[PDB]
Amino acid sequence: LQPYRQALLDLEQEFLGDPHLSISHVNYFLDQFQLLFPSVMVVVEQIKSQKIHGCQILETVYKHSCGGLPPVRSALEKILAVCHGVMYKQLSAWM
Amino acid sequence: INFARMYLEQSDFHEKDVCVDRSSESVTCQTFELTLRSCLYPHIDKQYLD
Repeated sequence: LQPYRQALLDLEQEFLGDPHLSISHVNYFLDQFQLLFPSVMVVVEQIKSQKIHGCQILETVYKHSCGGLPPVRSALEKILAVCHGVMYKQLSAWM
Repeated sequence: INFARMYLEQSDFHEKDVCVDRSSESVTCQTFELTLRSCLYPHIDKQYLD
């Protein structure tokens, strides 16, 4: 959500810069997140509903990480990388 | 010496941290208990032994 927040701040600055800009410019600029966010929201709702716990959550994310949306794929890759970093920390402690 | 202290040493009195940030090597930073055991507890055990 940090990149989304950054995009929102940039949009706010741009709209402050030009009083002739319309909401259509925001709708264009924000459409990438308008496509990205719904899939992640569905994934989060699924995670909540299935009560995925511990590393079993990681397996579900991996299954979801295999999605077809390239931007969703990249986002899930970032999330998976973070989860794998945590897993690797635990694995380091064990090993 | 007296005048130095009252005027010159008074004038020249321009006599105006444990970085416990895990961010650098968090992966390499020991656990709080492990860090304690390795930095404090070994020293405490040494002093106790002595």
